[PDB]
Amino acid sequence: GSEGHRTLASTPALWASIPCPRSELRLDLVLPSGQSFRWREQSPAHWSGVLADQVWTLTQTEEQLHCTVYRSQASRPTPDELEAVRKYFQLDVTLAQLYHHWGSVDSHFQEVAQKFQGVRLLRQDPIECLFSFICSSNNNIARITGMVERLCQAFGPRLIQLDDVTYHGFPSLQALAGPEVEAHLRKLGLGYRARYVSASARAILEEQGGLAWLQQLRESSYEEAHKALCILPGVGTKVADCICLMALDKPQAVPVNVHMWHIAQRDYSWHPTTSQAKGPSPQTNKELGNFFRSLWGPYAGWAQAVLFSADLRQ
DNA sequence: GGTAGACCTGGACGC
DNA sequence: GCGTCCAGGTCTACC
Ligand SMILES: [Ca+2]
Repeated sequence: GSEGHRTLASTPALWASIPCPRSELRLDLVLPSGQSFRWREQSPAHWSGVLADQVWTLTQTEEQLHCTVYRSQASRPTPDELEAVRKYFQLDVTLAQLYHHWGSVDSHFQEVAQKFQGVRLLRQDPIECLFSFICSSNNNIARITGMVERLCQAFGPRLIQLDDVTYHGFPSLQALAGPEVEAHLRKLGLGYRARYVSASARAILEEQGGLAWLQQLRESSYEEAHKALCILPGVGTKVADCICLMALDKPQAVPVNVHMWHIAQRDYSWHPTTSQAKGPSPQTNKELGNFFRSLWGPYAGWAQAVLFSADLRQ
């Protein structure tokens, strides 16, 4: 009863709600779609993970987003804790307004948006987001979710244990940068990315200013940021893009990869024009990103999230 | 300045 | 049941 993961039904007094219609958010369409790989649907409709150094369980009803946090006596979340949630989901941004705009300038989006409401963007933590997507290159969401889990168990701060699951906070830069980490990561199966993680942790700390440098980009231009990030080992244009979009507040950043090419080609009959190649190339990718930008606007990145999400559901 | 592979890993085809 | 193909790409020789 008081043990294991909570459920709205079983521990009523331990939950608190945030006004939020499904139309403005769909947990099942956001949390497992590859923005963040730290959420797991332990119970049906209930998602658990680490949000702001604490473990939470989220679930929703037609017009409410019910929350519950595990920290010392169990109690409903506090208004300030609850704000951590609203901030993480950027609830101030009205998906309805965005969806409307995109829908009016793109008949196709209109078409797709009907069956996929509530796809918004999470505003993630720089570090967690940087190393997660570093693990994402040339890989699939299932493996990624796995690696990121082991990485946190191995180098993350132990939070709490629910049932047979022990939650860890995301590793710090110091930890990731530690002696012999690459070896360890390699045993955890991070593949050739083991080195990217280690190399980047050190690069950030031992030659870029450390955590502050990174957090500084959140105020720099998408241009600056994307530029700055590519410096890092394992970080290219696409990865630098996912990070700008989901952690650095650059909503026009449009991650381009095979997924987007399939979307572009199949639903827009898109082709590179001012580019040499016919297929994916650094020059063609940039073009595609620009295409989607001029199509959707300042929040092109968010619109991208909507389709990319629906492309995983194909 | 732009290309063509090589690449950890492991579930998904297809022979 | 065994070799391709592919997944939230990046990095590196090479013409
Ligand atoms: Ca590939």
